[PDB]
Amino acid sequence: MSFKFGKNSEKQLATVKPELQKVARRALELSPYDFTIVQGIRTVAQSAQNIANGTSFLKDPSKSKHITGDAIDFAPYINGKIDWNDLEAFWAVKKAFEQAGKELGIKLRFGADWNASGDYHDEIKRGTYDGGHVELV
Ligand SMILES: [Ca+2]
Ligand SMILES: [Zn+2]
Repeated sequence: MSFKFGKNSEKQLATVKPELQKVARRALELSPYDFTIVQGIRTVAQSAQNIANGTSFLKDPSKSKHITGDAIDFAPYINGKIDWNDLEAFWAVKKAFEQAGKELGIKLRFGADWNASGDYHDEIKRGTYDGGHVELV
């Protein structure tokens, strides 16, 4: 008796090899509100074609770029459709992720609060939540 992400949306988080796939899916299993992933991490199929030379521009960076395999941009979905009006609805969906890592035992962090994101009250008007970017520990 739980929601689920679309075929194109689920494939985004389902393409991740990290534990993120857990907090992502498990979220809907431990979250009051509904939500779906839109942006997903890339793979060699994207990095290789991009450069194609052993990427000699890096040595051991962080998970900043989605090419690292850790990162997902979701959005607050309501009534089976994206919702940018229900502000509070985003609150319950925010902890939805950090709430999963608790039972999973893993740690993860996402960006979508004035704390650093700069804002999370009117940013939704952008149509992309100007955030909702999570990342596994
Ligand atoms: Ca933030
Ligand atoms: Zn992003």
